[PDB]
Amino acid sequence: RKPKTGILMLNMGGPETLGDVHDFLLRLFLDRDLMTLPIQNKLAPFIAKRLTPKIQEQYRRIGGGSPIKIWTSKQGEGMVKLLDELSPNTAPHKYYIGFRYVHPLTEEAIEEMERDGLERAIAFTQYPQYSCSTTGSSLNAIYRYYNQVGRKPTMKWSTIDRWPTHHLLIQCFADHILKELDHFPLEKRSEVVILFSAHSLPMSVVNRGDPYPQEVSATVQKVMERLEYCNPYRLVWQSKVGPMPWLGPQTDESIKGLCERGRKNILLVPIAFTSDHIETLYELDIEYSQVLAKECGVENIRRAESLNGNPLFSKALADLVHSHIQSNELCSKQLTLSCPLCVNPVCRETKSFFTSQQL
Amino acid sequence: RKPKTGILMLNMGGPETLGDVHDFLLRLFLDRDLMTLPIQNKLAPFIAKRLTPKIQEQYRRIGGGSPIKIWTSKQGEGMVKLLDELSPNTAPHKYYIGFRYVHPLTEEAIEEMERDGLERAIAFTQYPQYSCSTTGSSLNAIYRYYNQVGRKPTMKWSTIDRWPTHHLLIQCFADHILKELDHFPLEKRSEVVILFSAHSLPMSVVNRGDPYPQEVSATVQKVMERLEYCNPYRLVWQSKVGPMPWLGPQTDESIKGLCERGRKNILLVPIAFTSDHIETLYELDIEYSQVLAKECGVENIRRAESLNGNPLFSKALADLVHSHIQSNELCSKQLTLSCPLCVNPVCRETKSFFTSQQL
Ligand SMILES: C[C@H](CCC(=O)O)[C@H]1CC[C@H]2[C@@H]3[C@H](O)C[C@@H]4C[C@H](O)CC[C@]4(C)[C@H]3C[C@H](O)[C@]12C
Ligand SMILES: C[C@H](CCC(=O)O)[C@H]1CC[C@H]2[C@@H]3[C@H](O)C[C@@H]4C[C@H](O)CC[C@]4(C)[C@H]3C[C@H](O)[C@]12C
Ligand SMILES: C[C@H](CCC(=O)O)[C@H]1CC[C@H]2[C@@H]3[C@H](O)C[C@@H]4C[C@H](O)CC[C@]4(C)[C@H]3C[C@H](O)[C@]12C
Ligand SMILES: C[C@H](CCC(=O)O)[C@H]1CC[C@H]2[C@@H]3[C@H](O)C[C@@H]4C[C@H](O)CC[C@]4(C)[C@H]3C[C@H](O)[C@]12C
Ligand SMILES: C[C@H](CCC(=O)O)[C@H]1CC[C@H]2[C@@H]3[C@H](O)C[C@@H]4C[C@H](O)CC[C@]4(C)[C@H]3C[C@H](O)[C@]12C
Ligand SMILES: C[C@H](CCC(=O)O)[C@H]1CC[C@H]2[C@@H]3[C@H](O)C[C@@H]4C[C@H](O)CC[C@]4(C)[C@H]3C[C@H](O)[C@]12C
Ligand SMILES: C[C@H](CCC(=O)O)[C@H]1CC[C@H]2[C@@H]3[C@H](O)C[C@@H]4C[C@H](O)CC[C@]4(C)[C@H]3C[C@H](O)[C@]12C
Ligand SMILES: C[C@H](CCC(=O)O)[C@H]1CC[C@H]2[C@@H]3[C@H](O)C[C@@H]4C[C@H](O)CC[C@]4(C)[C@H]3C[C@H](O)[C@]12C
Ligand SMILES: O=C(O)c1ccccc1O
Ligand code: FES
Ligand code: FES
Repeated sequence: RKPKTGILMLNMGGPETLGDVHDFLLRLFLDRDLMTLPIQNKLAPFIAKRLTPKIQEQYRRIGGGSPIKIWTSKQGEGMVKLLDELSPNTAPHKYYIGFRYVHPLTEEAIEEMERDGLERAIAFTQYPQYSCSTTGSSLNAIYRYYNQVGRKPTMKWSTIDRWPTHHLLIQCFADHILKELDHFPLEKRSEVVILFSAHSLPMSVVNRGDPYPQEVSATVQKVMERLEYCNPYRLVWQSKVGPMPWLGPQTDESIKGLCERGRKNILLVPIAFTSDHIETLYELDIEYSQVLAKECGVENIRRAESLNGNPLFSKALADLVHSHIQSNELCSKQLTLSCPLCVNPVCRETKSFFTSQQL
Repeated sequence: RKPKTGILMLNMGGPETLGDVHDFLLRLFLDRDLMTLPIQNKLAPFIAKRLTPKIQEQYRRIGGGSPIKIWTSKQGEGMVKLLDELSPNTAPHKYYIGFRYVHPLTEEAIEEMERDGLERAIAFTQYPQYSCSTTGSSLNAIYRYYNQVGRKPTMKWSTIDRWPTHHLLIQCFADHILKELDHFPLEKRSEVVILFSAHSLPMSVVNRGDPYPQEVSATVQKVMERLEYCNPYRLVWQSKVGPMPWLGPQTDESIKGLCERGRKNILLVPIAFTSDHIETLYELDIEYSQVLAKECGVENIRRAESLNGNPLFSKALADLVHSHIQSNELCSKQLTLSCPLCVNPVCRETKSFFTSQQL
């Protein structure tokens, strides 16, 4: 049977092999939704070239590439299997991967959805908490694709643009946390401090009104409420680079600070993504857990397993799509409000692209 | 009958009259938990004298003083009336006001609780979301009182140190929001943007691990869930002073930014306060809503009424205390963890003061 409903799973992506690092960086430095640079068309290739060896080495240290596409594919397959059974009125469903900066690109996926002759298309961000830099850029890329090719869409579009507190997402995190807690020595379990760690943002982005940290905070509170506040926690922020001010405290400084203050049993939780990648496999596991924490005299540090192939997570995704379809929503109410200090004219046009869709 | 259980309601306080401004400022600038100054014992009275006229002027513009004591008293009376019926085994209950920087001072309230020969004493912060600079300083003040007086307490202490998502608090906020939405022109209701506004913090405090912004965000998400995301929103931050970096976006810049971008119907919600203060009556209502908003060409701007005398809020307070009593809790799990980058030796001692209390 011909596919009727397409689910476009949006994520930034990561280089599958060390060879893919350069083009990954190049596409990213060319993204003007993500960042504006002087003489950008010339600086982008240069910075990409400059950072490539260092970034290649990081991927080498985790096994030679990003597992994002594998996890995204498995999650997508599980989601589709479920949707075909619980939403027959919209079946057959098909998932499409649209990575922002690596193949398959958002544009390539849209091309394939069109050729497949879908009746309905759903832009399903794989970031549960909205940031204009991630989800925003991915949604902008969809509007721009149609603008650039000078044609209207042939499919009815809509977006699931955020889902920071979906009860099944919450259950998966809480589940993974309890599992990791079971892996601490029993005598230390109650003493464990939970560090929720989300990718930081530079303060220039926070200060223009980015909804990300408030939504991340909502996810954290929902998870802790489900865990009945069994352990104390803090939300901290990782991956800052460069000399500018970013939102803190930093995950690395917090780990060190905790240890210096006698809290030497720490559970790291990657609360802002749904599968592994460099930020967990290299930064958290190698840099912070193996190296930093050893230097600080930690007793036990562990990290909750990423959601990855958890079947309940596939159920979360299917439920999200199912409710979205049944409610006839075009986008969240939140998408109808741009940042109070937004300075990117495409944000408004992208917002309108979704809110104005024919039903 | 002699009071059995005392509920110490902790808040910063504000000057009751213009004459109270100087000593208010003086006590504040002397609080080393709040801030460290060079030659502090000399600079504190000077800065107090220096700011006094300007601050007096602000209070004059709202009617000549802070209403915090009036509202705290009414809330406390309502709370106690309920508590005597909810929990007769701990009755008679009595409330005490412990303001940090004005009479009646935290220390004066403790002296009175001690004289009243209470069996049970509860440090009940009136800030729903914990900040080390507010609730932290108030709890520190209690520990310091006993330490400075050289005597152990004759009462069994515990604390309700935060309550950012208490279901009745959330209902009060949602109710006041709906009531305010009803006051906009019907044709503009759906177009209204909600700006949740909380007091900002300097980034130096955020970056040391202050739990405040994450808890404020939790309160915001709970309120919006209850409202069924009826309007789009942003959490923004007010009251920054001085040249240093603070958490943004600023409420004032956000109001102007919304107006320049065509969102001219705005509902302000003071989400981190439970009664009126200079921050609502002067900063939001006069500076932003009367002056700034008119300059920006706003169509409609309103502020949700503070919780103040809502009898449902009194019910929230009673329910909190009642649940605290029933659970035999000494403090939240969160209090057992100080900031990862805390540099105040007293924080740990105060934490221990509460966690170690005889039951
Ligand atoms: C903070 C920023 C997004 C915020 C923004 O729009 O300004 C994020 C999103 C993708 C990130 C980049 C990508 O993860 C790729 C690179 C990863 C390296 O480990 C650091 C630099 C690196 C180039 C990252 C810098 C920065 O953290 C980026 C750009
Ligand atoms: C000033 C500009 C950022 C301005 C903006 O974002 O619009 C920054 C961002 C990236 C910077 C460049 C990149 O870091 C790459 C180069 C790094 C070298 O150390 C300096 C030149 C170099 C070419 C930088 C020049 C300048 O500091 C840049 C271009
Ligand atoms: C570290 C990296 C490359 C620097 C180099 O080694 O030459 C530089 C190049 C572009 C920079 C980014 C861009 O200038 C865009 C962002 C600008 C914000 O002010 C800080 C974060 C921000 C995301 C920058 C972080 C970091 O300094 C980047 C990613
Ligand atoms: C009781 C002891 C010394 C107090 C004293 O000298 O009077 C104090 C000093 C440091 C404290 C420890 C550190 O603060 C680190 C931990 C903090 C946790 O909240 C309790 C256990 C924890 C391990 C603390 C237990 C206990 O209160 C300690 C060990
Ligand atoms: C350096 C210090 C802040 C650092 C700290 O918190 O210790 C700041 C905070 C308050 C400042 C003081 C107050 O603003 C009052 C005075 C203001 C005058 O403009 C300068 C001297 C003056 C006396 C200031 C000196 C200095 O800039 C102070 C003392
Ligand atoms: C942000 C800060 C607490 C955080 C901290 O400094 O660590 C808050 C708590 C009480 C605030 C102060 C009090 O509200 C009293 C003053 C009110 C005036 O409108 C501004 C200065 C003023 C002196 C405030 C400055 C600042 O916002 C303070 C000091
Ligand atoms: C504005 C006020 C008085 C300035 C003056 O009249 O001289 C000054 C004096 C002390 C200052 C505060 C203290 O220095 C403590 C805090 C220091 C942080 O770096 C900024 C906020 C911080 C809370 C300061 C805000 C503001 O600049 C204050 C409150
Ligand atoms: C349709 C019109 C411009 C048409 C265009 O040139 O393509 C756009 C431009 C500015 C838009 C308005 C502004 O963006 C402000 C409002 C934004 C809200 O999300 C919708 C209503 C709202 C009032 C918008 C309605 C409509 O989409 C407007 C009026
Ligand atoms: O946690 C933060 O530091 C923060 C900052 C802005 C908005 C919401 C937040 O939780
Ligand atoms: S930057 Fe947030 S909507 Fe444009
Ligand atoms: S500053 Fe937060 S516990 Fe000390």
